[PDB]
Amino acid sequence: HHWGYGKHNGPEHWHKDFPIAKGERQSPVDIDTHTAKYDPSLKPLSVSYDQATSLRILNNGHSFQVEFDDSQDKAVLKGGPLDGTYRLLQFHFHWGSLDGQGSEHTVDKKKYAAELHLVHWNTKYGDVGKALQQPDGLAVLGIFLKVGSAKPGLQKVVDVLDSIKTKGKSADFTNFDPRGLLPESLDYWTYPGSLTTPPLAECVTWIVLKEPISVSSEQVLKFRKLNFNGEGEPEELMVDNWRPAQPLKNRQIKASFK
Ligand SMILES: CCCCNC(=O)c1cc(S(N)(=O)=O)c(Cl)cc1SC1CCCCC1
Ligand SMILES: [Zn+2]
Repeated sequence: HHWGYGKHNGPEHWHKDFPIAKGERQSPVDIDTHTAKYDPSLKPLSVSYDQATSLRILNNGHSFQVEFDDSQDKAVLKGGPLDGTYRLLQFHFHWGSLDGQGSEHTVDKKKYAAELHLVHWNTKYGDVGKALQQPDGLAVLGIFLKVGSAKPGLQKVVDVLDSIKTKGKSADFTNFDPRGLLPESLDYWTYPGSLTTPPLAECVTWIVLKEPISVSSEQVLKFRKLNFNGEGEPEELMVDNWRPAQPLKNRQIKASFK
């Protein structure tokens, strides 16, 4: 009876195995755009992904993830609200069964069809397992997806999903450029938060871009064809793999823009 996203094992149940689920800096949150404070001392985000080395794509049973070589500074996030250098580990998505849901963060209670998370770890901690134990260990760049025109840079990901349909399947996935998933603007909101999946560790500086990317209805349909189950098990479509907004508590969301 491991955690997941169903009625019997979904977000309302996670606190029993992961008590931090009810902690003081949980994610995601609703971004109330009128309450976020413009902070003129926030720096522009520096996304340096020119030397990114993608390695593999994996269906982990909760999402799918594209993994990168993070054994040297090849794909790094710096600047913005961060101190020092964060290496890209992997990206993955959360999505819904319908286009009016699927994002984890919300903006003035608006849900997007999906959310992309680019997960990075602070190099000062040496490895991601150590970074998970630190309040400034991770930084996640979150990007909303709306349905409209296709995102050309997402198509190589979509096209290989059939080969990783079920839990535990992986494929080689080299030469993928994550720059092709970014919107034009790097304007963002930021707040201190957590993983949105177990173990829900409170180690994340969230950087959520204000501009969504557009994907097509056919791209998100391919996400919804993936399975939570492993091969040869009863089919359970991987949809609605999102945690809903958690209490902001004693936190301020800061905007990089006016
Ligand atoms: C048990 C893993 C289930 C799937 N979760 C993730 O892949 C994941 C999601 C987020 S999120 N939705 O906040 O961006 C983040 Cl920040 C880190 C990780 S992978 C991380 C898990 C703990 C061990 C180190 C890698
Ligand atoms: Zn995520």
